[PDB]
Amino acid sequence: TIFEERHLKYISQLGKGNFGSVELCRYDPLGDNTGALVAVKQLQHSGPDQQRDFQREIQILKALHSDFIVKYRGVSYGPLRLVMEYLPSGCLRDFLQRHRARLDASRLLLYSSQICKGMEYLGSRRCVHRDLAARNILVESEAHVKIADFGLAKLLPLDKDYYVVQSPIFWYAPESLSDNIFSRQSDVWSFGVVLYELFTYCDKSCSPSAEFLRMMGSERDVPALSRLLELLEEGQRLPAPPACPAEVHELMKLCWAPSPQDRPSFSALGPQLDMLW
Ligand SMILES: C[C@@H](O)[C@@H](CO)Nc1c(C(N)=O)cnn2cc(-c3ccccc3)cc12
Repeated sequence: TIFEERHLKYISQLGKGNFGSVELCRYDPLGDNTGALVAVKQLQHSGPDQQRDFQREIQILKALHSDFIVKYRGVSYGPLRLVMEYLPSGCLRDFLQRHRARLDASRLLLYSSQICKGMEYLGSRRCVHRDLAARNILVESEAHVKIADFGLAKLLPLDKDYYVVQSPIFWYAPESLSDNIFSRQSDVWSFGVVLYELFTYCDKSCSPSAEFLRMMGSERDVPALSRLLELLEEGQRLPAPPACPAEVHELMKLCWAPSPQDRPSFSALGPQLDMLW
């Protein structure tokens, strides 16, 4: 739960993100390269707003205990970093592109169901993730995934079901694009895009970005966000991925209901994904 900084041996960057970075370190108290590998997060920017954002991420993660959520290990003490478990398989986005040929629909439905049970748990703790995407989901093993990257996560006050607040715009809900409103229902919208990513095996050529920019075309002077929003308000959606089982695509469309109230809950989605297998 307390890691001495002098015992955290740097290996490489996993990071690939703004404001903060995640490094692969070996917790090597014996100094012989035999200790367990850990994923260590730190904020590259200092100040009295980023440090508040960093303490909040620590507090949120420390209090989360689920098989489908990256495990908190502790914090570091030195002459402050967040210490979590390291998943050598890495993000689901890259895993799906490397192992495409052996991952069938039942396997993708198993990952979908696991992500869903993780989000149900997040909702129960009043946590809005705000950054649900395949790049933020980690592969624990062949048949097990976990939700990671809690850098944008916010706790919903007891008397509110939403929150009013830089990621690719193709994962946001219309209400987040228009009024910066975030809730468990906008995490459901994002989940719909995760199902799309999974059933495309995160192929870059039919990625939410490639497919939406292709559909948006090119507006005369209208900004791209406004364009995406006009496309979404019009009822236009990402097309069924190639060879996608029809029922999966119907589930995506429900996650993509225009109004937050009409979107299914994670609790409602779970049995539906389990039934499909
Ligand atoms: C989801 C992101 O927050 C990512 C950091 O980019 N986080 C990783 C973590 C973590 N605990 O956040 C753990 N293992 N973990 C393993 C990898 C990784 C990345 C590339 C290749 C292999 C492993 C990345 C992570």
